[PDB]
Amino acid sequence: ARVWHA
Amino acid sequence: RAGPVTWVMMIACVVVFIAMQILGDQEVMLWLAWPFDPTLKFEFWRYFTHALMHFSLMHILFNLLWWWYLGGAVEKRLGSGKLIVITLISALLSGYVQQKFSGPWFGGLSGVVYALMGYVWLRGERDPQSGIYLQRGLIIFALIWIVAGWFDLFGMSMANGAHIAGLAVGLAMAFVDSLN
Ligand SMILES: O=CNCCCCc1ccccc1
Repeated sequence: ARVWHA
Repeated sequence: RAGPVTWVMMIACVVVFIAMQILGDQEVMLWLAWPFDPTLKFEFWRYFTHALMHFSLMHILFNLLWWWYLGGAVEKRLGSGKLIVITLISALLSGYVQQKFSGPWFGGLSGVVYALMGYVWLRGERDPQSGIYLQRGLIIFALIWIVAGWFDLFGMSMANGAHIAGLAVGLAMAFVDSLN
């Protein structure tokens, strides 16, 4: 895997 | 609505997006993510290149959309150099705040986009002579996006730090610009 979306 | 800075950034996100389809997201994170190990401390591109990674069609399309419109706005009316500084500063601070809150595994131009939302808006409220204003349609849509982030109503984890830091920068900058 999980990644944070910017 | 697309000068050289706006154009190179999109191409860059496109080139990076393509590179993530061929090599897979994970391997490109290893080279462009915010430093996730002491060893990487001095690979300096990483303090900016997280802004170039998008993890899905939706991610890159929405980010590039906003970017093209507001960033391309800032470019033609205020000058390429101004968009450059906005982008360097927001990309840096959003990255920093994001990583402090959720670790280094994040990416996207949206930190930059939120700085553009905040800059194009506040600059027009205090200095409408600038020619720079966030049309009310976009004020609303920008509000919605923001709220979407804070309360997390899409499928993927939002970079909430990158968003808040992003917006802060753009305000401060338009504030400093509207002084006279
Ligand atoms: O992109 C960076 N931060 C959050 C913006 C959300 C972008 C998005 C919108 C809709 C579907 C997927 C991603």
